[PDB]
Amino acid sequence: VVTPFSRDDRGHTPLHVAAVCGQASLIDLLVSKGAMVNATDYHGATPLHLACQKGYQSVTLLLLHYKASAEVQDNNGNTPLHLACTYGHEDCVKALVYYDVESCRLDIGNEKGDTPLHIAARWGYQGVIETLLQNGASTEIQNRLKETPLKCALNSKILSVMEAYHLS
Amino acid sequence: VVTPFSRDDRGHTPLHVAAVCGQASLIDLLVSKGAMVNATDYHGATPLHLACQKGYQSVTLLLLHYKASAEVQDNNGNTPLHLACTYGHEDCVKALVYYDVESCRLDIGNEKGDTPLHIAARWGYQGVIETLLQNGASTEIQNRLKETPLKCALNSKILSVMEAYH
Amino acid sequence: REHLFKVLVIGELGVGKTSIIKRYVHQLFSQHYRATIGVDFALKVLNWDSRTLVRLQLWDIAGLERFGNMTRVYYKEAMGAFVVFDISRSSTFEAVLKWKSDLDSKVHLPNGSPIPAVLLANKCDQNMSPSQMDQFCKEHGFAGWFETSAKDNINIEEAARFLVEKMLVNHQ
Amino acid sequence: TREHLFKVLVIGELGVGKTSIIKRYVHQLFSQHYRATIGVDFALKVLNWDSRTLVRLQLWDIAGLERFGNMTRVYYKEAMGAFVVFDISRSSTFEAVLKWKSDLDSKVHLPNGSPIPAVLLANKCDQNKDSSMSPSQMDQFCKEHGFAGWFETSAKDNINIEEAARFLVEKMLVNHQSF
Ligand SMILES: Nc1nc2c(ncn2[C@@H]2O[C@H](COP(=O)(O)OP(=O)(O)CP(=O)(O)O)[C@@H](O)[C@H]2O)c(=O)[nH]1
Ligand SMILES: Nc1nc2c(ncn2[C@@H]2O[C@H](COP(=O)(O)OP(=O)(O)CP(=O)(O)O)[C@@H](O)[C@H]2O)c(=O)[nH]1
Ligand SMILES: [Mg+2]
Ligand SMILES: [Mg+2]
Repeated sequence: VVTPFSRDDRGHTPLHVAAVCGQASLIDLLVSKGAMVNATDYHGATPLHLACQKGYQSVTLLLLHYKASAEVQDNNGNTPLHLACTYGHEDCVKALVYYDVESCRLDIGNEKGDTPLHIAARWGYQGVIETLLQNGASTEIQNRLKETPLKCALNSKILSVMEAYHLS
Repeated sequence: VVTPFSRDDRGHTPLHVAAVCGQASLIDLLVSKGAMVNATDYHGATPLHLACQKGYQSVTLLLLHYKASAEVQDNNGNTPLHLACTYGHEDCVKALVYYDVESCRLDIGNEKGDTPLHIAARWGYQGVIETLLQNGASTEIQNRLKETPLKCALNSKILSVMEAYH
Repeated sequence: REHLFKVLVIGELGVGKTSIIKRYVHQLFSQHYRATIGVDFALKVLNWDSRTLVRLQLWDIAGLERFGNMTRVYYKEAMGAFVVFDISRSSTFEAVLKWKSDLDSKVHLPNGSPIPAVLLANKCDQNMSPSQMDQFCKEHGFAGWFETSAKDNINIEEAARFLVEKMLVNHQ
Repeated sequence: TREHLFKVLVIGELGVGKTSIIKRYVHQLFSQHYRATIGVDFALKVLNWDSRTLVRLQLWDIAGLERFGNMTRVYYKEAMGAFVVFDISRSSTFEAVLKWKSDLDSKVHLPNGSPIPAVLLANKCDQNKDSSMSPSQMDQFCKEHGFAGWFETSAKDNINIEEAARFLVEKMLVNHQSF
């Protein structure tokens, strides 16, 4: 039968492989057979991290269902939510923000001190930015280089979208 | 029971939606219930195009299995192979290049006259570039702006990888 | 005192689910149909009392998703649901009992009793008596029903409140 | 030169050596460093069978995980033959070959309706021998379960990979004179 604790030399379990392929029935099976959901690969990446970078919302939710943790940090200090913010997958960003009614933290800084809202401002993903703001994302909280999320905004458009909220 | 010909106002069938979600059992079901595999959305995009842009190799193969066409062009003249070359998904690029045991054509130009190898050189994806060259990708064929794929190479490193072959 | 309620919105495709939510939360409407992809989410905050704040997590569930294996995941620990159909399409009404089966067989309250469900007859601004709806609801375990239009903002507020009321009772 | 093109499956359990066998055969390289294959990988081998004949091998590298995932009907379709691989240093991976063999045969036939030629590979033969299986027993095994043949191989040291490839190409060229 399946050995769900099997590793390769980058620390990829089968459950990591299932995540990055989107194969959700595989996930069901692997979890059912023992697989460690918050297994970390050689650079600190959870299968949830892989789902949130590929943008598979289906898998992201299925993992969170099977009690994956969203607060795990990779070598770069990134949660899965950071990774979904850097690659703009708002469908995944939402799954994370809403899965748990004690909702995702949002103040967690990576190695560069960037919260998810910084990252979202940087690459200019508006829908993401909004979703985050709607759920309480701080606009002051200050990255390592002493920047706020406003500071990080791409253009005057995105900037003003954020300022909208700040004032409220 | 399911209506697989249903359209929204961008011309997305359920099979388009399944593709972009990676939900492969959905695809199986939809195809089984009638769904048009080479259905094109409002901007000329096949569900295979969506799979090859999201990079879902699983789905891209399952579509090809259910007889999707790889030579369909979107509003920008891109085949799914172009889209997989622009976003670097070599796992998908490979599926396309190897599915069919004849070829699959690598000379198809998009609106800008770019073949897949141009696009791969541009963004510098080495594994892609190689896979294409190994399966015959021409190095001369000239985009609209009169560029070759070599011309389009990112750096001297990639350039030489291509010159290796030619 | 703050509550937070996961509310499902479910029903067949094109039935109006996304537009109901978008109206309720951002007072907007489009005529343009963009199919929802998997599950969309929205947050409504409201001031029930001086004493009470409630917060609604609105889970917008693509009408396609009932032919996939993912509903057990979306539904889990839901505090209640809007089941939606399109008055202008009888087929979508027959569907509500599919969705209702799915729902009840996969989410219960803490008590073990089914979760409060409110039936929405949407698109009521276009072209089943009230006494029949009541019999229908009474037979199939809907708390209640409403003719709604996201286009014109009929009855969406009132439906929300009716359901919040039910769920606040259940928090006893 | 007539040109042939053969889809060849490479299958078997995880870490068993499939990718490295292919990488050796095609690029003469070996790494000790295990990178799990994700879904399906591909490679192309060209070879000069003689004066008159060129053959071209599409090598379908199939993650050992993929046998628990119902995508195998897709990968296998219209395959012209297969390497089934196990790790001489792990008896568990040998028990597995009959799983993979079942899967294969129940889902791909030749044009004739007969099963496709399958060659069993006992890989990592440069280490120490675990399956309790003499050469005369391998032959009985192959004979009983419809393998064309078997080979002890090492991608590490390039044992027997060439000879296995040829043995299989030979089988499949025979089958091209049956349709
Ligand atoms: N007249 C009228 N039209 C409506 C109303 N609500 C929605 N529509 C129209 O019906 C169409 C479908 O609405 P939508 O909210 O996308 O439906 P949906 O249930 O989310 C369909 P899916 O589940 O695939 O995402 C839209 O084009 C919308 O403008 C309404 O109350 N009245
Ligand atoms: N000594 C020795 N080691 C080998 C040989 N072939 C492979 N290995 C080692 O075994 C490990 C796994 O090899 P790999 O080819 O990646 O196995 P695989 O079947 O492709 C594993 P998967 O199917 O899960 O991708 C690697 O560390 C590799 O170096 C061999 O012939 N001899
Ligand atoms: Mg919708
Ligand atoms: Mg491999």
